[PDB]
Amino acid sequence: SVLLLDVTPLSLGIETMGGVMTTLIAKNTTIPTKHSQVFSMGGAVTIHVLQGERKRAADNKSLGQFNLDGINPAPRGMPQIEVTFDIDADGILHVSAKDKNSGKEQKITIKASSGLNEDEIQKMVRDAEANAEADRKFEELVQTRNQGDHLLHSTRKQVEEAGDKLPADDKTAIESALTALETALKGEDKAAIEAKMQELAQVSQKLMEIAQQ
Repeated sequence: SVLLLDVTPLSLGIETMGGVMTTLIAKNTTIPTKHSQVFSMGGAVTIHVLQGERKRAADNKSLGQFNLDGINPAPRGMPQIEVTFDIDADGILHVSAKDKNSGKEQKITIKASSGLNEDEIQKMVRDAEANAEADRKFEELVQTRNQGDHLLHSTRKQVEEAGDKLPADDKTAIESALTALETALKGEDKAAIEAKMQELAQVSQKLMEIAQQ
């Protein structure tokens, strides 16, 4: 037999740190559907809803945005922002974000008029194909930078919490390694960032022990 199915024409997701589009609902997903993912917080909780197949947020269609105000980082630095995308039978997309630490929640109903039209959808698919390698390289460097940035700031935090408990020779080694990582993060060499991350870890075993205590 033959039939008409209702599926999403393009991936749907949110902007994440570094200007990346992170997908919540894959392209060509059957509706109604419902997907959620928990995110770590990195400053202001802004939920910027995106439609498209590109890895750069700026290259996708903005469907709307909202803030989740007055949120404090969860204990032990655990991921706390639960984002839910729900598409009903009528094809209406609803996006919500909840702070699992306070219970604070905000939601938006996306307007159909915010989405790309048929011709724009075809162009989007073509543009994603034509720039697949560049998009991958972009995302991979952002991912690596976000990892290294997190290690950089986390380690600096542990150094302060350790205080005089951290021996002078360890402190000197860690400080030098932090500077090397910071420098690598400003560059575009992913392997160099990974190397400097590992070198910092290697001089952090006493730091790890103190934090564990």
